[PDB]
Amino acid sequence: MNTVPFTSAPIEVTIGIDQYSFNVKENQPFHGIKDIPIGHVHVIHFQHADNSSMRYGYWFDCRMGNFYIQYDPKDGLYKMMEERDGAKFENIVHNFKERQMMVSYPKIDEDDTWYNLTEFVQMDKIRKIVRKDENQFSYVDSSMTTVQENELSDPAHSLNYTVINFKSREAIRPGHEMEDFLDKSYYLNTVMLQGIFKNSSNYFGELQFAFLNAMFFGNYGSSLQWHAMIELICSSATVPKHMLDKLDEILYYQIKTLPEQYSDILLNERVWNICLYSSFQKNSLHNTEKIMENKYPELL
Amino acid sequence: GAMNSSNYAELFNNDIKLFVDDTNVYRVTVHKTFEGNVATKAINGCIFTLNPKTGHLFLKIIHTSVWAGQKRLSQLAKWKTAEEVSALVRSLPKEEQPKQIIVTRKAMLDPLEVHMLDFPNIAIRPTELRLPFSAAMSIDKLSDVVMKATEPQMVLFNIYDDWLDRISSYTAFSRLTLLLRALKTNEESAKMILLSDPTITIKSYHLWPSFTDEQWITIESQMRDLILTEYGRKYNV
Ligand SMILES: CCC(CC)NC(=O)Nc1cccnc1
Repeated sequence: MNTVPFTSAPIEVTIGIDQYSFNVKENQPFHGIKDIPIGHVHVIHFQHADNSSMRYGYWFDCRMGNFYIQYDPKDGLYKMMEERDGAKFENIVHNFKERQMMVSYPKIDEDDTWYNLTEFVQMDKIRKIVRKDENQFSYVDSSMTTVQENELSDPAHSLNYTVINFKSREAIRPGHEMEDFLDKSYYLNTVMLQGIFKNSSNYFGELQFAFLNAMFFGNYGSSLQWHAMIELICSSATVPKHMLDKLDEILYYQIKTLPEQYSDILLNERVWNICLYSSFQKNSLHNTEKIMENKYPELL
Repeated sequence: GAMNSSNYAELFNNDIKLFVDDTNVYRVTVHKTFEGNVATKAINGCIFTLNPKTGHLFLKIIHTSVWAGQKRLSQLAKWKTAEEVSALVRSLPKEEQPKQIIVTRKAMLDPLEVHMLDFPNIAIRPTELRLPFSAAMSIDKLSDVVMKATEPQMVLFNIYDDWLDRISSYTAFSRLTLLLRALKTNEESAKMILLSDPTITIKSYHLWPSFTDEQWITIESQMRDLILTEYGRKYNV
């Protein structure tokens, strides 16, 4: 089990850790989060009490370093940092634990929710989407635009998701215009899976990461990416059986986790109705279709 | 974006543009089978591609053989239209290629956009105008060349005959759409109007009769009357 200590909490803030959260008070004696499960990526995220504008946060993997949070009064935010002095770090953490100055990552044992939302997500791929190589962790916030959004402005602060565009020369083979536009299997399997992602695990990891950035930061471009990657599969007549089975599970847990009150802004009516009811895979997503129909039948 | 009443004069500026109408590409007769089921028999069709400034009409004739063994013909027809129009644009010298293509039906937007990805700078636009180009097959000479074709073929016409010698392209387009609107509303009446006088003939190289300016005003009045009439006959007014 791993730990992310906090130097202090000088400003009132709601702190997220994965799918959990809690409001902390100005200068309330908070020194971090312990018992964080090893083996998964994690995200620690923030919404200040005084400006619920700009949710922001850090993706990290505790296996890659000792990380802590420290508020910066000049830049006005909680910053993640790496402590390279391992002895200094273990000493700080042990003192904070002894003084029970840390909340506990509250994983219920029956619960595979986080695993299921991050099954294919890997820090090395996050770090390619979010470019900042001097750190082992990755900052994301509400306002960051994607490379594709920038095409349609600061490149250092962009989300470099893989660009998907159904009306593009990459998507459409000369001479198969109608075939490739109505059945996107070529673009899914040859262009994206074999050509760019190499395997479906990397594709599912980017899709899962885009969902989580849409849900935790309200990042609009990430929501667009999540739906495009769903729609590309649902609009392909030829998809490996194992990918459809896994997609159904992936989407099931995403819909299960989504705040009921945000379904109006994080779910695209057109894509979901197309995917569940008109697409080639309309009959292939049984778990996802059942939870959608029972939880958000208005959208459909 | 879309072409409508507010930006109508753009049709007659000096940026090359084409209308594309696909309503006569896939044409059928519906009939009963020996067993008393219903079946369709395709007949020859045509893409109606028109430069509204010059009158140049690129009639791409769609022979029934192109449907043999194909499924979902109404959907294929839109893509075949987009395939033929993109072939026409490639066929034309760079300085003759259009800077915009206006499709008369919104279901042609995605087929055409996808076929024209090689031409990112040609704008593909819909329109809110309800244009009457479906009535092109009421022009006898166009219907004849379509129905006599035994293979695919593109025939070139000027749909304005020599009118531009005497009138502007705005006035020429207005006359054309009035004639075609009339032919669409009541073909028999409209054709009676156009041909009732045997002394006014259609030149061999023309589509419409050789009316004097004065005679066109009479004709145009008669076509307005017809359209108004039918509108009452239809709605009882
Ligand atoms: C016969 C099939 C080919 C490929 C679509 N069509 C074609 O060349 N069509 C065309 C050519 C030139 C001018 N206008 C239209």
